Amino acid sequence: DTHFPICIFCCGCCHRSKCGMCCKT
Amino acid sequence: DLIPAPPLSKVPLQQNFQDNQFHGKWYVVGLAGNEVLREDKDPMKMWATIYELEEDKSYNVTIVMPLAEKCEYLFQTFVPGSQPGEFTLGGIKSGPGRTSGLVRVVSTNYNQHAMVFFKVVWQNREVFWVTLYGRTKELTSELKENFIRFSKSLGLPENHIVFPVPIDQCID
Ligand SMILES: [Cl-]
Repeated sequence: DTHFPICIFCCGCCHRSKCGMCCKT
Repeated sequence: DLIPAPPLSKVPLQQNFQDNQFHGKWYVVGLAGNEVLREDKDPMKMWATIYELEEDKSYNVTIVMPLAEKCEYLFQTFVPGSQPGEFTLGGIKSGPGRTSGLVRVVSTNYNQHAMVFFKVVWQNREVFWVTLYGRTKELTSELKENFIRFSKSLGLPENHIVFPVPIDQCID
């Protein structure tokens, strides 16, 4: 069924020193 | 190496917070975070956050960032949290396997500057940052030094404190 990815805006998280959308894997 | 999120007692809320005066566009004049470093090979460029106040007192938030080949626009919803000037992301509450966020307007005079604290629960750890917001792209040394001291009081060393480069593209 539909996949609903869980994403948030973060400075850091999936990418150090960058700000953008990070999606939980 | 990991810098823990500070206790919420160390992150004040602006007294008598006026949500209808905090709306509109703010420039990110300063940024500090436990996972943000100054990057001399690719120095952060100034970005902007636009707060639209809704009838239910949430903010619809637009983030404008300058990329090499385009303007990026990202969207969030800040829903009223546990105190005036505190918000959560998308109304999602703290929970033991769960992605969530917090926002706290720490200090502002509405027509010139603000400092805002952000935290998220990301892959079982807490990531936080503080923005120094300006209504213009420049603020006084005095306000920047206050941002530096506040950032340091949250355990952030100096190389985790960034002043994005003023630019015109995307953010005007
Ligand atoms: Cl996406």
